[PDB]
Amino acid sequence: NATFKNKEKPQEVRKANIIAARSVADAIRTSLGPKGMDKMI
Amino acid sequence: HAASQMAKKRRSYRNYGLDLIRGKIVDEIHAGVLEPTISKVKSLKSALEACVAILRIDTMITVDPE
Ligand SMILES: Nc1ncnc2c1ncn2[C@@H]1O[C@H](COP(=O)(O)OP(=O)(O)O)[C@@H](O)[C@H]1O
Repeated sequence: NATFKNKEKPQEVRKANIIAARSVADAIRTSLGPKGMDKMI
Repeated sequence: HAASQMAKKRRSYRNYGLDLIRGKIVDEIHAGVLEPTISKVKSLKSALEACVAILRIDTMITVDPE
């Protein structure tokens, strides 16, 4: 078709946030449950 | 010991330690090699308390200092 373009695109900022954010709940995943292991900081 | 704990019966004789000065197995209770129970009882219960808190370590995040 031929209608509204969205010249703008910081679409990427969202996926970027999600990925740079999901990487957090990653380091954690390992410590869930009676088989979860502790972290040493 | 592996044997002694076979009727542990005959004349059970653990307390058999090492006599490194000579290089042979002797009865340490006789020989005079005594150590308080309270030591090897805490020396053990303790050393594991460490090993475990470390056995659980799977990721070591080291923050940058100042
Ligand atoms: N006996 C068990 N068998 C299977 N799951 C269990 C058992 N006991 C507790 N869990 C699970 O351990 C999960 C995660 O606990 P934990 O790692 O301590 O994180 P949190 O408790 O903070 O969610 C709990 O959501 C629970 O479902």
